[PDB]
Amino acid sequence: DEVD
Amino acid sequence: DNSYKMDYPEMGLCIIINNKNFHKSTGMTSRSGTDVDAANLRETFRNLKYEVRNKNDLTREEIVELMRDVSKEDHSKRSSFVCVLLSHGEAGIIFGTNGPVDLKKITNFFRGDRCRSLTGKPKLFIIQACRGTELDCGIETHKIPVEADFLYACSTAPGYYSWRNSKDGSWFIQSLCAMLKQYADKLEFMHILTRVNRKVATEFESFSFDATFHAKKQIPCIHSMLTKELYFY
Repeated sequence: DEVD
Repeated sequence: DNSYKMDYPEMGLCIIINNKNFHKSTGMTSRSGTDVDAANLRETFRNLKYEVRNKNDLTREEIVELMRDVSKEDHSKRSSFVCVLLSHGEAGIIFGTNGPVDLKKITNFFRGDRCRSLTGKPKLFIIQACRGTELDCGIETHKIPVEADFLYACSTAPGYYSWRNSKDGSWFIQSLCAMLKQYADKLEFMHILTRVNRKVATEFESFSFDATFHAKKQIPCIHSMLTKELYFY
């Protein structure tokens, strides 16, 4: 999981 | 008269802008998993009979030029228009590979008075990008307006980060495609998007070794200025  | 006319010769264009790699000087991270989203979207909208055009790694200049050019096409024989933006973002902004683009600038090309062959037709902008840096910790259980007939299906709430899995794609896009595949032949688009809201809200939660970013949640936001119901059949 990564944020944009 | 309650539903948009969707039996023009063509459903319309689906423009997918997929920004994965950013210029080093911007300091923006590569968006692992975005290719999974772009492929899923291409197939999903192909099945809905959209003319899909995929574009990858566009600069801010190229984004503006592409949007301008598309808005100047003759859409008279097309029922609708779809644009999907996959990139980094913040409030009101989507990133080209080399810097920001104002969302308002992009969407303005398609205003009822500026793209006459789309006047009265639904213009859908689907956006996977951050809208800020908040994290949701969750809780345990004559004339028409020039701004009419736009819908913004945003991946996350205003002010919030949006989540993307490096293997599976983004929570929002994977959910959107799944719901379209299951329900596009049965449900009106607002109801499809409501099911997307539920899927994102209930089935995803972040996993991180960093406590700041762990166990976080997401709710997409539907921003509708549509004047009729939208059915893909």
